[PDB]
Amino acid sequence: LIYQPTLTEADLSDEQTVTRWVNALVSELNDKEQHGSQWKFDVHTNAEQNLFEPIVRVRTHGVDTDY
Amino acid sequence: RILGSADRLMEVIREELELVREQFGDKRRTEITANSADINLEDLITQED
Repeated sequence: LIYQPTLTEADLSDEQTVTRWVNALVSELNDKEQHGSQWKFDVHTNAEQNLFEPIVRVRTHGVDTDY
Repeated sequence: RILGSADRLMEVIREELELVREQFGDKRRTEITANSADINLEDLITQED
């Protein structure tokens, strides 16, 4: 997250900047992997403020987890 | 092939565990019972005249 572009609160409702941001982050993570992990992404839509919270999924040692 | 799937990993782990069990198994020494009762000291003395 240090080298990726900063994501601001005002960008949490576009639903398009978030998708590209998370896709770039996941691609960068998958590019440099050296321990056998796999990375995927998902976008969550909230019905309260029409926000779009990013979701990151990873499979390590055969175990799936969502962050 | 091993790195591609998790079922293969679980099979390897299971085989290792089974080999360990078959190589270092033994028996049980301690016995387990169920709450042995007490003695009132009167049932140990025969009742007579």
